[PDB]
Amino acid sequence: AGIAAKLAKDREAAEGLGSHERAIKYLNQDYEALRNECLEAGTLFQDPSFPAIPSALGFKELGPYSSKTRGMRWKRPTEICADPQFIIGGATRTDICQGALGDCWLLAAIASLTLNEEILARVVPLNQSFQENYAGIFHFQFWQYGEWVEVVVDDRLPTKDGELLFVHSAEGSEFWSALLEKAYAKINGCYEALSGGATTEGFEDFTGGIAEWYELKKPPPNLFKIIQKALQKGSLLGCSIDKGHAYSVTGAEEVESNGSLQKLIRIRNPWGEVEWTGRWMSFSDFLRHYSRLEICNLTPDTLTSDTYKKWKLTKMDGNWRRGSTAGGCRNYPNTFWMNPQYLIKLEEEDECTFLVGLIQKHRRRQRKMGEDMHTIGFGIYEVPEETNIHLSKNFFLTNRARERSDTFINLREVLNRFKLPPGEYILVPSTFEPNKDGDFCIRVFSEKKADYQAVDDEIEANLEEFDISEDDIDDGVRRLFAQLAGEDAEISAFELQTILRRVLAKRKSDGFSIETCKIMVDMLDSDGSGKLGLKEFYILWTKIQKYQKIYREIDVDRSGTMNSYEMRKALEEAGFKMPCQLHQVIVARFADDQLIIDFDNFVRCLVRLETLFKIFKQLDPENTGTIELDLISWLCFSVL
Amino acid sequence: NESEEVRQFRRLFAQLAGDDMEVSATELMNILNKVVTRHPDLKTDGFGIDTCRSMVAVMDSDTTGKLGFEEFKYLWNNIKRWQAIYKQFDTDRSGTICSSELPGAFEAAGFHLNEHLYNMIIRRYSDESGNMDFDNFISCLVRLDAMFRAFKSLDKDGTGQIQVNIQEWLQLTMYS
Repeated sequence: AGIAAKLAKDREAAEGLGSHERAIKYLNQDYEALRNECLEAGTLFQDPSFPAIPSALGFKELGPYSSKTRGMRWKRPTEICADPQFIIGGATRTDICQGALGDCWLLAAIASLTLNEEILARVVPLNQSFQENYAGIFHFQFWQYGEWVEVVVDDRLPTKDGELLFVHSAEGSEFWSALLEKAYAKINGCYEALSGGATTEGFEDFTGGIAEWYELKKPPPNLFKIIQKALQKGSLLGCSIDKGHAYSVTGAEEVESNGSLQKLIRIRNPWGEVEWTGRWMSFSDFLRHYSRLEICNLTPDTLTSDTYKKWKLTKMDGNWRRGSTAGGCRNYPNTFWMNPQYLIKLEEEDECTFLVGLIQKHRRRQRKMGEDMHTIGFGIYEVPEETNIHLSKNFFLTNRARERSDTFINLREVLNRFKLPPGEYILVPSTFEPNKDGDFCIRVFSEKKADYQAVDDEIEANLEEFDISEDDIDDGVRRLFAQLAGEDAEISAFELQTILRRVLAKRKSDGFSIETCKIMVDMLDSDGSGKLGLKEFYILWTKIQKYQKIYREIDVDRSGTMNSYEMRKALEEAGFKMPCQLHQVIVARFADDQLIIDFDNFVRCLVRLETLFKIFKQLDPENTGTIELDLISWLCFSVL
Repeated sequence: NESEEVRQFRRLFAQLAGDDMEVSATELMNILNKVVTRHPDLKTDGFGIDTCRSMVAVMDSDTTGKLGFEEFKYLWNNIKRWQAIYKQFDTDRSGTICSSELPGAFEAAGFHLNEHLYNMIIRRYSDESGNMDFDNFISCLVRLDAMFRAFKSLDKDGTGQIQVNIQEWLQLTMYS
């Protein structure tokens, strides 16, 4: 684990890793590998990760012991069919269905895929079969919070009386279905977790596009001049009703009878048959259908065609660490400007409009789809006349908004539809209340080219570099030096500790821990001794002097405790500027469980930072931006 | 299939973070100071709130100041791999270690042990006279071990040489 990891995945994700081409390998499992390492063994795969035990099924509900799952037959296609196919051609209908236990949002979600064979090429790696290289293992690619993960699973499916309890085909033979579903259950950690999930969700997972949805009950004015644009783009549209059948909106042209202009809706059914009383639809459908969902798509989906208008796109990542980057909500102006900040600059306009969504990454907590979600939301602000500057409390205490997301939901992903005058707009993703530990991704589907960046600082440290040469002592201080040490008349970490502590009686607080001293020293001991003379000790004393002015200039009490949110400010006073990530490491490595940084740590930090800096600065005498090191040398700096 | 001591600890977790299964440095500290501040044949006042803090940041890949229960195990285990060495080299029961036996416990923890590096250790965790208590001894290895890994991670191929940009640096270095 450790930063090292979250940090080496960056160089890797920056290369390819995650994109379709190079999608991640869930639980570090290799298809080719395992497959190959299963044929040569003469065996059939056996997912040690997602065994065919009860726990894969569920916990409480489809949970063990429970009857819902009691007495079960994990049989593979072969063991129950004859010449099972993985996927054969592209029918005009689906034939798909759920067993007892199965849910039902899979039926719609899967269906669509079926009837757009290239969308299905993204999820199911059409290149598997029960005859050519069969080892009882298949794989699939799923999109997750911004990047593609690859899941390997064995074909043991849960039956009971030769009947498949979850997702399957009416007419046997094909199984890509039941498997892509076993897969998805795995990545989500179990079957029972699919129990709920939004058609709108699992579908983004299956494609990577963005799912916007509407209540036909009370729809928008431009409800129409959109679907057209929708299909027009390549997006997919569905529609359900309080009957319990999921349809598809395959298109709709406003055919004009030159006297009436009777626009129509070309609804379609995945399962084939169609029948009714009305017309296509008399658009009297709004009075007939209850729900509508259009899923605009990530442009590399249709790797060809040149049919359908292709969206534009840019996505970024961000986090909210409690007591530091977790403001969230205009309402809390005491933190809000502390959230992450990103720049979106619209060039030319329509003939701009953009889709913006804030989906929120998984969190240990959550065990079922839909459950345990945070209340995210987001505001966007108008740029007066300007990046390298993380917007301050002032900027928001000022400008009131300029269209803020239409509410904070208690759900994964949040999108809104915008259209704006080709200016630079800023947006502040965040949670409802403040202090909410969690991560996220912000995507953006536009119409024409968009430059998505981030409003934040850069590592910037420039302290006062004094060059007093064993002088500039004012003597009053000089005099008051040697008499503190003794013989050699130098100081030591521990000497410095008592010496220093013995220097207080103004205001919790209790001088500094040795560790601090230990590093106070470390930031100055050049000769490699382990002690300090007048010059450095001077710098220290004075540096301290400065430091201390700030803790106090802010701990406007007698607490000897300052709110973590202060620290950002603070660091600025001490001449340190850093992007969101560090402050987190700074509060994570330095605050309290209550989110208070005592004075000692406050300085243990300021000091240490300066040291590590200098060491870095010093070692990069040319300013290339990188400081190469071998193990040994690394291990030395490493230990503090 | 985990030992009984882990089970009781496991139980101690859910009772804190619940399903979130996480502990904070502080939390980790007592959770640790009550299992080692037990059996007398080993002396110490307990892990200081800084030692735990590195234990936590060193195992933290999401920068939240929390220790996952699985990541906990890893550490705890290593802690035990060393709650030995030390206990074996501190016979004085004074709760420290021989200045010239220090180089003895660190080879009993399997390390390259270089001159320069040594000092570093000595100047950072030992007492005025040159002695290291249980706390700092163990606290050292976590952190040490961490860097041996952080380096192994940053170096995918094997050019026995990692390379970092400043942010990468301040991170590795600052979160420990």
